[PDB]
Formats: sequence, C-alpha cells, structure tokens
Amino acid sequence: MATTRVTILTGRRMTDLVLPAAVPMETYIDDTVAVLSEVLEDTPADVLGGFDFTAQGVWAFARPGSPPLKLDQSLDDAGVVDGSLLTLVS
Amino acid sequence: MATTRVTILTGRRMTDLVLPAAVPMETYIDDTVAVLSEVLEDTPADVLGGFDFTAQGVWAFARPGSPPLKLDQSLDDAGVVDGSLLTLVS
Repeated sequence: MATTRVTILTGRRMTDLVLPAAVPMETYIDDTVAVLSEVLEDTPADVLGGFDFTAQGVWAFARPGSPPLKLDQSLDDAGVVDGSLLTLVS
Repeated sequence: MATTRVTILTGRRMTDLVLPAAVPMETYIDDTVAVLSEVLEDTPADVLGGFDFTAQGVWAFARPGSPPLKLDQSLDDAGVVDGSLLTLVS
C-alpha cells in the first residue's frame, strides 16, 4: 500500500501521520479525526487554537487556509507530497 | 503519535500497514478494514483464502490462530512490535 507522510496542524500543534496515498480520503478521514482526538485529548485548548474535534458536519482535509480537498480523491490525486501540512475542516 | 508497522495477513497475502500504537484499536479498525478492502480489491480470490471483507460481527485484530485482541486496548497494550503478523476477524 502506497503511503504519504503528512503533518496535521491543530492550532499550534503539529502531528505527523502516515496516510494511504492512493485511496480516497473519505475512506479514512473519520477514523483519522477520531485518532487525532485521542492523541490530543490532554493537550491544552489554547495550544489547539480552540480546535473542536466534536464539531458537527462533514470533515475533510485542507491545506492551511484553503478550500477543502475533495473527499472522493486520494492524496495523490490532490497532489499532496511527503511532509505537506494539512488541516482538518468541517 | 506513536506508530507500529504491522503485517496484515489475508489468506496468503501479507500487507504492511503503519498503525497508531497508543490509541485503542476500536478507534481506527473500521477505516483500516475499509482501506484494506480498496487496496486488496484486485487480489485473486484463491490468494485471499476465503477472507471476506463483509463483516460477520464487530471487527477485531488477532494474532493468527489466537483469540481476538480486545478492542479497548492499544497495539502497545497487546505487546505488538514492528512487523508483528495480525489478521482481521469478525
């Protein structure tokens, strides 16, 4: 399985992940959010810039400050390269 | 976020995955199965040894031939190390 290294920015915190490169983002985004919520459960809120893992609505990846990537596309389709910064948006 | 590379056995096929080592298995197993479903979607049926992605219960990881690991535990809790062989069972 091809993979890509991405770093998720949550406020000031960076978290490095290894994600499937060629599978649509919709296939794994929900459990990604769930994992990151556990990983950052003890992190102070001011450091997370108030980030809410319990936000309602449809989660997607986005390059910081940009419109969200299409969930039916893979990271490869979206041109995401190793070490790219992404955010989680809903 | 700690990770451990595991080898998932499906029939005669072995597929390496980098999984979160420190969060409960139940946090990511469902999307792991979904991802693996896409990755192995062109694998010939005889290589798959009757492995079925259609669940007969709640999915769990298991060391081949052993009782399934508890979903509330992490890979670390289960003593899983790099290149540990695991299967998916329901």
